[PDB]
Amino acid sequence: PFLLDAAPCEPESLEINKYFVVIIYALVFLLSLLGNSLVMLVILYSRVGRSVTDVYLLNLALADLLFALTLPIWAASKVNGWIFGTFLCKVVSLLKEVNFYSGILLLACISVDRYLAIVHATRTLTQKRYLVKFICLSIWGLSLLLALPVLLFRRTVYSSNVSPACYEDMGNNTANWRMLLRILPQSFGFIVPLLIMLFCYGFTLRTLFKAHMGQKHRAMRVIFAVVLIFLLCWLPYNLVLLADTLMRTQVIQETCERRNHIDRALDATEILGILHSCLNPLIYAFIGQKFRHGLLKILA
Amino acid sequence: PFLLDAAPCEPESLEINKYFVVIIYALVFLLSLLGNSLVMLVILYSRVGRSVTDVYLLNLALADLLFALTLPIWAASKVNGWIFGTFLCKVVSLLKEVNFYSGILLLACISVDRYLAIVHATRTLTQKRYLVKFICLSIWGLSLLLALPVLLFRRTVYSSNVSPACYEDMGNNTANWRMLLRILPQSFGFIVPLLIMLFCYGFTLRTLFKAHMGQKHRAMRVIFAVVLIFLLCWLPYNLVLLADTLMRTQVIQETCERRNHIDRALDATEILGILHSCLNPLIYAFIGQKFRHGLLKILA
Amino acid sequence: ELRCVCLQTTQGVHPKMISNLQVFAIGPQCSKVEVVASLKNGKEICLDPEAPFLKKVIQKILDGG
Amino acid sequence: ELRCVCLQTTQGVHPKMISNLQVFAIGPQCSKVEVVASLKNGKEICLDPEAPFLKKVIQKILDGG
Repeated sequence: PFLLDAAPCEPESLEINKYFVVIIYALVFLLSLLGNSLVMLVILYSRVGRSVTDVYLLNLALADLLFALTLPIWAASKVNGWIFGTFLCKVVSLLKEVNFYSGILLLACISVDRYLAIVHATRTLTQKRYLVKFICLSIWGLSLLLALPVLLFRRTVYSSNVSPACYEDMGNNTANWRMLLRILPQSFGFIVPLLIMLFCYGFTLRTLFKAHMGQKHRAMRVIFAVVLIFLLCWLPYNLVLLADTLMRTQVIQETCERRNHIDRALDATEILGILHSCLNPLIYAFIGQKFRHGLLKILA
Repeated sequence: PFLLDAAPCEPESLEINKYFVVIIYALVFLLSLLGNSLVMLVILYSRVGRSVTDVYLLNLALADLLFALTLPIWAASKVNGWIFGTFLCKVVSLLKEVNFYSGILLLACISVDRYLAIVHATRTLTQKRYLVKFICLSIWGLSLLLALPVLLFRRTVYSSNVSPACYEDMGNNTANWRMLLRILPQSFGFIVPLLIMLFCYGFTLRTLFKAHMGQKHRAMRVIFAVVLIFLLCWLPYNLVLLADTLMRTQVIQETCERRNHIDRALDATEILGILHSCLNPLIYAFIGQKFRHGLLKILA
Repeated sequence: ELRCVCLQTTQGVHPKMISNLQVFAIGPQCSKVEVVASLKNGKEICLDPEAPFLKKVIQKILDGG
Repeated sequence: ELRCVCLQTTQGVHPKMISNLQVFAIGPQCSKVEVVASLKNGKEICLDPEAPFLKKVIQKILDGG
C-alpha cells in the first residue's frame, strides 16, 4: 500500500569496511609514529642550527604523534563501539581535537613565517618572526580552549539500531547545538587557515617568479604540493559535513539513500584526513637537505 | 543494584550449529531418499511373494520418503527462518506431521502382525492379519485427522529478538492451547505405540525362548535392536518436551539458563529423531534375506 | 553519526495489526519523540507521536484482558 | 520455540533514566503484555504492565516539550 512511504530508514554497516578501516588505521599509526619520532630525534639530538622552522616542526610533530597515539582506540570504537567508558571518551576526544586544531594552526603559522621571510626579507617586519615560542604557546592554548566543549558535553550513548558511541549530550536540543559547534572546526580549522595559506603562498610565488634564483622552481613545486595536499586531505571532509548540515536543515531533501551515502563519505573522508599525520614529516621537514643530512649523521 | 534480578533473558543462537544442522539434514535427506527408493523398487518390481510385511514396508517407506522430501525446507527455515510464506508453512507442516504419525503407527502395526504370526500362529486369530490394506488405510486416515490442527492453526510469526517462524496462532491464549495440543504426539506418537510394541515383542520373546529353532537368537537380537533404536530416537525428544511443558507450567523453576539448555536439547533431539527415516529400511527390511536377494536380482 | 529513525509519519493503522510499539524519547539521536509500530506482516511504520490515535492504541494494548 | 521475554518484573525506576519503551502485546510469544525499558546506562529492565507507573511514564515521554 501507500504505507511504504512511511518507513524507518535502517542504518547500514558492513564488516568488510570494518576490517579495511582497522588495517588502514594501524598502518597510519605505525607510519606517523615512526616519522614523528624520527623528526623529533633529528631536531633534538643536536642543538646546533636551532631555527624557527625547527621549533614549528617540533610542535607539529608532537601534535601528530599524540593524534596517532589516540588513533587505535578510535579504530576499536569503529570496530565494536565505545565499550571503554565515559572517562576515556572524554579524554581521548579532547586530546584528538586539540592536536588536530594545533596541527592546522601550526601549518598556518609556518606559512606566515615563510611569507615574512621571503616577501618581507629586506624590510623590518621579518624581525617579528623570532617570537616562535610565544606564538606556539598561544596556539596550544587556543587549541585547548576550542576543545573544551568536547570534554564537557561528551559521554557514552547507547542506541538500539546501532552500537554505543562517544557522542555529545548537550540536552533536549542536542542536534542543533552540535550543528552550531560544528562551525568552529570549519572556521578555525578549514577556512581561516586555508585563506591565510593561500594569501601567503600566492604572494610568495609572485615574488619567486620575479627572481633569478636557480632553485626557484623546486620551491614553487613544494608550495603547490603543500597546498594540494592540504586541500586533498581536508576539503572533502568539510564538504561532506556541510552536506550533512544542509540535509539536517532541510535545505537538501532528506532520504535514506542520501543518509547512507553521507555516512560512508564521512567515514572515508575521516580516513583520508587522518593521513595528515603521516605526510607532514615528508612534506615539511624531510624534503629539506638539512634534515636529511642531520638524519644521516645521527645514524652514525 | 538489585534490578539485575529483573532483566530480559536474551535468546541465544550460533552459526556453527546452523552449519552443522544443515550438513546433517542434507546427509539425512540423501540417505533416506536412497533407502526408501530402493525399498520401493525392490518391493514393486516383482509381484511374486507380495506378503503383508511387504505392504507395511511399502507404506512405511512412502511415509519416510515424504518426510525426507519435506526436510530441506525445514533446514532452510532453521538457517534463516520462514521466508517462504504462510501457505508453504501450512502444507509442509501438515505433510511432515502426517508422515511422522503414519510411520509410528505403522511400526506399531508391524509389531502387532509379528505378535499374531508367532504367538498365535497355531490359533485362529492369525487369519486376522490379512487385513493389511484396510488397516493401513485407516492408519493414514487417522494420521490425516490428527494433523488438521497444524494446517488450521499455523502461520508466519514475526518477532523482534528472533527470526520469523512457522508457529501456531490459536488466539490470545495460544501458549496453553499449544501445550494441550502437544498431548497428541506424546500419546498417539510415543506412549501408545511404545506400550503396544513392548507388550507384543515381550510375549514374542517369551515364546521364542521356549522354542528349539536354531535361528531364535538372531530374532531376539533384531527385536531388541528395533526397540532400542525406537527408544534412542524418540524418548529424548519427548523427555525434553515434557521438561519444557513443566517449566512453562511452573512445576520446575524457570530461568534463562534452563531456557537455553532446553532449546538446544530440542534442536539436538529433533535432529536425532529425524534419523528414523534413514534407519528403518536397514532395521525392518534390509536385514531380511528375501529383500537382499531381490535387490541383487534386480541389479541384473 | 546518530540520526532520527522516522523521516515521514503516518496517522492511520488498524490496531489489530500492531504487534510492537517502540518509543524513542527525546535525546541525542533525535530532537522529537518517535514511535515505531511493528506489525504482524513483518513491516514497520512510524506513527505520529502527537496524534490522538497513539494514546488509544497504547491503552488498548495494555488492557488486552 | 517462542518464549516470554520477561521472567520477573520491576515496578520502580526513575523516569529520567529511561530511553526506550518496547511494548509486546498479547500473542503467540507470550500470554501477557510485557514492557521492556532500555535505560541510558545500556541495561534493560522489565516493567509491570498493570502498575500505575507505566502510564505516567508513557505520558511524560510523549510530552517532553
